[PDB]
Amino acid sequence: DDIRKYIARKSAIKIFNQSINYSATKWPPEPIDKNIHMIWIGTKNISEKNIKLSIDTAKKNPDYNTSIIYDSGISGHEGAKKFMLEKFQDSNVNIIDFRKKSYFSQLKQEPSFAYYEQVIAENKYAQASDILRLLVLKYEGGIYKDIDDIQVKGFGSLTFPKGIGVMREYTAFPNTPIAVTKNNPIINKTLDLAVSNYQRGEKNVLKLAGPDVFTQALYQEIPGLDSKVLNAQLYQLELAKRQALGVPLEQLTSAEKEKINRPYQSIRGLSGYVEN
Ligand SMILES: CC(=O)N[C@H]1[C@@H](OP(=O)(O)OP(=O)(O)OC[C@H]2O[C@@H](n3ccc(=O)[nH]c3=O)[C@H](O)[C@@H]2O)O[C@H](CO)[C@@H](O)[C@@H]1O
Ligand SMILES: [Ca+2]
Repeated sequence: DDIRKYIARKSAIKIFNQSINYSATKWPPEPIDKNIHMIWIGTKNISEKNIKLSIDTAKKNPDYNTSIIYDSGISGHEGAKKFMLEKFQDSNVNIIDFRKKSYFSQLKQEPSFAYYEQVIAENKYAQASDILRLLVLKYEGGIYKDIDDIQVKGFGSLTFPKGIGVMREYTAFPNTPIAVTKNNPIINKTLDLAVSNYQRGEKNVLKLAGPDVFTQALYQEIPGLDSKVLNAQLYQLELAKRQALGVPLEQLTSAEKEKINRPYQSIRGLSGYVEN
């Protein structure tokens, strides 16, 4: 009888350790395409400050195609476009028209792009960029960066579990910078929520396609990014481990918790590359 309980416990703990060991690497990191996407749409000239930040962004990332996307479907955009072409001529920053993207014809099937056309028609360029950045990432992947952020250090070769890299939370994750694989479910979900928010006439611009919506998408697709969900998971494991050892219902070691946390900490690995 005593040998039976010893067998049952060593088998149960074996299964448990294998599961903890698997959890550390459960989502193999996926390479991010080496494109940096920045947005400057509208009719106003880019500021000399942001020209300098953008060139610095390109210099600290010589292994990347760095681009600023404008939109020729915006009335009166021509001046701003010309100014940029001349200011970035002597740099490795590429100035490109969204309308000339190879995938542009496919956007006629996107309800989110119908909303984007409404937003730019009201000259709401900052609000528009919340939708535009998701569309670019959906179709191309790569890294989206804010035009006015300082590049602290080069991105390098990035790989991320579930093909998504974000900056740690402020409770919300910022919607910049974002590193993602193309056609990523997190980006598609954010756009889906955004269509819903525009349809119902959400008036808070941040709750249309902002960090709070990006956050909801992250939590739905990867629940363990939410500390409350991850905490409930750890308590479940703590209880499962004592059940395995047949001890009354703290057993989780710091090693085991490091492994459980590893993919979710790795997703937050886009922290520290861009500032201000
Ligand atoms: C902490 C926080 O809540 N920040 C939000 C805030 O940032 P914030 O208020 O800093 O937004 P910005 O004014 O920088 O504009 C966002 C982006 O819009 C683009 N732009 C802006 C003006 C323009 O004429 N042309 C143009 O292309 C630029 O790429 C710019 O980087 O509002 C943004 C737009 O809703 C959201 O993305 C941010 O998450
Ligand atoms: Ca900004």
